[PDB]
Amino acid sequence: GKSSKMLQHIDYRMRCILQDGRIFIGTFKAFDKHMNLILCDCDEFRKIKPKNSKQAEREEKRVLGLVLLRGENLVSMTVEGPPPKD
Amino acid sequence: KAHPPELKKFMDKKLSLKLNGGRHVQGILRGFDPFMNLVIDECVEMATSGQQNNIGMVVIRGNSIIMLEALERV
Amino acid sequence: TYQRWQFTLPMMSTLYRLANQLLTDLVDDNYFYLFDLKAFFTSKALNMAIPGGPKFEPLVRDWNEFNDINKIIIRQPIRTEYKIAFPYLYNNLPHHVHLTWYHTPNVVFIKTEDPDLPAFYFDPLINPISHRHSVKSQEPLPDDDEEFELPEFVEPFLKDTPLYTDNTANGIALLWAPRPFNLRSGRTRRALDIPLVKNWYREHCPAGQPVKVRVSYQKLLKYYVLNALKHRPPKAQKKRYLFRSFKATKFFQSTKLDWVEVGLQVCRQGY
Amino acid sequence: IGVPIKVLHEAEGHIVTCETNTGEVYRGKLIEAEDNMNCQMSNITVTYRDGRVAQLEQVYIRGSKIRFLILPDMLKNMLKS
Amino acid sequence: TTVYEMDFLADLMDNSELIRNVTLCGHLHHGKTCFVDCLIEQTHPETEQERGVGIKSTPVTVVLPDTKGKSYLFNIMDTPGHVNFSDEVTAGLRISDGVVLFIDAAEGVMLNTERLIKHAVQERLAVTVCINKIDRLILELKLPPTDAYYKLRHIVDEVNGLISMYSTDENLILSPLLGNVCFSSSQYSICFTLGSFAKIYADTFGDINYQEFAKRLWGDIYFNPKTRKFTKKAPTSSSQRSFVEFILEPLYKILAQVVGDVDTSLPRTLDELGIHLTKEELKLNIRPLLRLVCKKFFGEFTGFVDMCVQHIPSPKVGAKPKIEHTYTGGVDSDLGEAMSDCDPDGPLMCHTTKMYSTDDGVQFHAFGRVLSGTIHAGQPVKVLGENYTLEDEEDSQICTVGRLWISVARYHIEVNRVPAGNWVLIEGVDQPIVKTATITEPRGNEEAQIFRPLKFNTTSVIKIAVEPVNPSELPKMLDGLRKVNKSYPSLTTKVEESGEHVILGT
Amino acid sequence: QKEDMPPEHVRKIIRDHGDMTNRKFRHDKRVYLGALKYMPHAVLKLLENMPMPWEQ
Amino acid sequence: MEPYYFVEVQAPADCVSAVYTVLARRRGHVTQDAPIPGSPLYTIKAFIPAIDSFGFETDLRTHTQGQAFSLSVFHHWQIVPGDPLDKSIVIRPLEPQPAPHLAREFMIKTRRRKGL
RNA sequence: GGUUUCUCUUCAGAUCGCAUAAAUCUUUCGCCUUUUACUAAAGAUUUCCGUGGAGAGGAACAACCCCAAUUUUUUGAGGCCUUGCUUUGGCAAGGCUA
Ligand SMILES: Nc1nc2c(ncn2[C@@H]2O[C@H](COP(=O)(O)OP(=O)(O)OP(=O)(O)O)[C@@H](O)[C@H]2O)c(=O)[nH]1
Ligand SMILES: [Mg+2]
Ligand SMILES: [Mg+2]
Repeated sequence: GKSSKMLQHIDYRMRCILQDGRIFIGTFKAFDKHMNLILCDCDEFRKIKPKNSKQAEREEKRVLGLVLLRGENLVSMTVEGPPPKD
Repeated sequence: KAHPPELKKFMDKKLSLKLNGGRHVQGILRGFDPFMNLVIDECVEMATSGQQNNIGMVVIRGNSIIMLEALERV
Repeated sequence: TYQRWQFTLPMMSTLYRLANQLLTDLVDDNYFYLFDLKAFFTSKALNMAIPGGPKFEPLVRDWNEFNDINKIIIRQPIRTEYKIAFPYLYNNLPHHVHLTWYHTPNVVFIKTEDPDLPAFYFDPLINPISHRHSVKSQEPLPDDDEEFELPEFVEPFLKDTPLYTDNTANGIALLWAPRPFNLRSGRTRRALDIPLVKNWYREHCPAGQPVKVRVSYQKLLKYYVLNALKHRPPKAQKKRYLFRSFKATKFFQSTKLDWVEVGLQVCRQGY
Repeated sequence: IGVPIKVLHEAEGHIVTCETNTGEVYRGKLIEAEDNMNCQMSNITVTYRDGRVAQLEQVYIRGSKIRFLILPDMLKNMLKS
Repeated sequence: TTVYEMDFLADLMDNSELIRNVTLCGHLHHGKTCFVDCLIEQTHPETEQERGVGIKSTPVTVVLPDTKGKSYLFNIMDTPGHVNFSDEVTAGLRISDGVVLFIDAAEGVMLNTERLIKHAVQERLAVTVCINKIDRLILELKLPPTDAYYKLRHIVDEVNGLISMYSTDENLILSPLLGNVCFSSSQYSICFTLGSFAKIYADTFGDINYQEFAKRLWGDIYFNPKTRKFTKKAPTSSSQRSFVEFILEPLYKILAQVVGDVDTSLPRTLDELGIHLTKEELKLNIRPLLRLVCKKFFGEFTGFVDMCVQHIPSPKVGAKPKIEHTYTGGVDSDLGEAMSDCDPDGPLMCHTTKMYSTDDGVQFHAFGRVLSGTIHAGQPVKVLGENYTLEDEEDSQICTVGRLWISVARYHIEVNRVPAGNWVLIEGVDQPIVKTATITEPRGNEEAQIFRPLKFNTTSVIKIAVEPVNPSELPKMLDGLRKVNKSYPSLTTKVEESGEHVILGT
Repeated sequence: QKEDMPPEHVRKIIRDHGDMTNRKFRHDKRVYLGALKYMPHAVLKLLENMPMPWEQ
Repeated sequence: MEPYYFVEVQAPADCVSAVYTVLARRRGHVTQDAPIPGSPLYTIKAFIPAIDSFGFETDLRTHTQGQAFSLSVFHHWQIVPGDPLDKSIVIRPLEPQPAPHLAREFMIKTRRRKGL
């Protein structure tokens, strides 16, 4: 009925954990009926997700940029970023 | 709907293909299915240790078809 | 307040058929080839006359070495049609010359004789194709027995809709219809603004008329041309409103009368 | 019809990198990727998750076994959605 | 009296197999400019005019997605169709790779279409055909769909016979079946090939494969529904060919319903065809209506993009068959190879065969395709004219590059750089050159040659003498004659000893 | 708003005034005269509303 | 040798006669006249001296009410009828000459124009 | 929350209003005794007959059932160990299962 489940925070930054576990934080490019997701200006986290980590906060971080993933490897989503003004 | 596997380009040729579970073989791709399950003749399997088992023609598990690559040039 | 009409095509087709005798029976522009505006503008600017066209006063009013007649090759005499068709090649001192040219593709529309034959229907006047050529070709035609079949829902995209109805030949005939009759909506005009005979005098080669009416034809073309030329834009604006200022006063009343009664009133008051 | 599948279809002619279900990363100029993401491409350079290398003049990539697809930044500039 | 997009354009530019350069040719009025324009709109919603005839050709570059969504770069030389101006056709041809004939349905083949076909065969280009204005069979001729098919097939087989006249090996004959042919009507937004029609069919209906479908339509194939299988004749039923029953009949009925029944039955026919139209758009006159209905139904132009993708060589393949005929060395040791590469590299070779003048002043713009290399503004370049032979460097002036432009029809896109494979408008190499010229790097040597100056289809035999009224004014007249020589490819000028400045035209 | 009168109001007014020679009116005289300046407008409005031969 | 022009006139069934008359006045030699199958129009092909083709199209369109419309292109040279070297031809200065002597006239005029 | 109609207020013709009038002025031309009334070309400006733009008030009338063996809600990828590398954690391999 509402149908905005993705396009509401679409264009926003969000961290999505994959069914493998990588926490990809990027600007949402589109949602999908299958969970076909795209993220622009993309980072991925493997070692830790920083929430005020004094020793380290940005590590085990891979640059993806344009990161296009399907729905099979979709695990969970959370809001992490405000949309870039570009 | 009912898309066809685009393997006529790899068709009539030989390829080295990994199927799931560490499985690796090489054989002449002679066909496929709409589920991508391909019967490719001259299957010679090279186990992870190096064992060489030429079994003849067999089908390739489509659900478990990990990745095939052509053994020659286009 | 009677602006903005909207009609259906049965209406418009009947209207067309009733107005059929006041109208022009041509479908394209190739008739007015050297008889259109830019042709008459160029003719005027060069002070030369077209056989059936108007004449005007000349727009404005020494030795030469080209003109030596011993050097000329005269095969066919250069006429005013040529000098007007190609005003930059057959003309010295062309000032304010508009460039006529048109080859507008010949529109070939055949009217339906009787309402019986189908809308789409081959005709005698159309030339019979009877196409013949060399060994036609062959192709990557997919012979069956490989396999193929239409997933049996699909049909020709429209099937119960027939090829035509009792509105088709008319709907098409209104596609080439002079100005008012090829619309379906528009604004309402004043009765003074509708020149019902304009397209009679805009026509070309009348061939067998008393000199009286030939001269009248070309005087009317001259008027029409000058009108087209002298169009100064509305250029300015104010809208003072007279009968409203009158009716908003205690001294004028209002009513409804018969046109003849108002006419007799007006003659008595002028007297 | 998928917007990501559409971006992938566009990805032909540009560089494409594929992380597989096993975790290998392959890079090459993408030729033709179907709706089912079966990426039949050429000149793939694939590094395995342990550090081993491999390369092929051609390659095929099954769809349901794709882990990720990263393209060159040519795309970052369809925004109407 | 395109900030976000030019970047992406440049991406396809550098790509060098996402692009195709084509020449639109055909007879007088047969639709080229209206096609090009309606298409310019389909991308950007953002003397020739007064005569109503196209005299000089126009370059247009656009990005169009094809039937798969892949965006492409398109370079279009839209050329006059008047027999007298084929010189601009030959310019666009030498700088282009393949050629779209436009042929009018209700006309077919005529003089310039025939001659241009002969010309593109003897210039070794690819030949793809758009049969245009097919509505003039429906709305104007009113031919029963069968006989419309007859005349269509006749046009196609005759253009075939003509290519047989001039190309010895029939690698390619023409049939819609291959992606060789669009059917169109540029005015109403109708442009489709069997591929595109079958694609809409399936994409709305069930899950049929469109390619097998596409391959069944043209050519005397029937369809008995009980079989659900397409078979050369075995209805003695007297049934229509599949082409009729599956493309001509529904399109015929679309028109018939629109021009006929706009008030009565058209809303339900739009129901069926899945096209929703607002009330205001139901309140249109019939020709705007027609184009709206057909454009909502038919999508943009996909038949064109498919034809051009499938049968155009694409400069990367491109250059090698080209530089043989073009170049005077052709392919030997240095430059034939360097070019046939097509790589952005080294030699920086270019061939400019057009001078598009700047309406204001004396300066012009040279225009041509860069074959090898990559050119940036402010570079110094060395031009060679047709007189320049290997050991004739006098003809080799040198200058810089003022600015670079890409052309929307009458829009300038100034730019920083251009790679090989692309057309370009150069500002500042104008003055040293006459009709045809070719360009290499400035003062850096490899060595240069020239592609053969243009051969023309026509011989200019009409002779016109010119002389100013006040003999005082001879130098200004001579500057005028230079300028017109720069603008016109085949114009010949001479000075007859007896005092005449003489112009030779067609 | 301004509401319209019955036709006999004006018909009677004009019939009464007849031709302004009776002394009863004799101030209308000068207003009657002043309305001359607008008489070419009344004629134009009359003639452009002519009744069109398919009507009675 | 003079050039010849290849003229192709698409025109209705009516004005074929007028095309004939105009070509006869301009030294025509009509080659062929055939219908355009699929439309009620005829195609006429003819040859015509380039000297005579001046205004030919305009006169055609004029006489046929814009029904006719013809294009023309250089096709092949042909031997002008006359003897180019004959002092026994005397060319009146302004009027067009009959067939036997167009060659004398053209060569004289071209030499008096440039070659002297 | 809609159209239509009336009244009131304000803003604009760049090809228009798919129609086309008159006056004034400037320069030529023609009529001819003089001035008005006129001629026919170019040019400029005005007036008139209609139209478009924006808003306010009022008015009237409508109306509050079945499915998942390649891409996500059936997926049988299950376990253990030996070796190694690691500061331990942890991580790489093979083997055995039932
Ligand atoms: N019947 C019909 N007429 C069309 C169609 N498209 C264009 N036309 C008309 O055909 C005429 C041709 O005009 P252009 O589009 O400029 O044709 P063109 O070939 O580019 O003109 P040139 O370049 O000078 O040869 C136009 O006036 C259009 O009105 C069409 O689809 N159907
Ligand atoms: Mg054109
Ligand atoms: Mg006096």
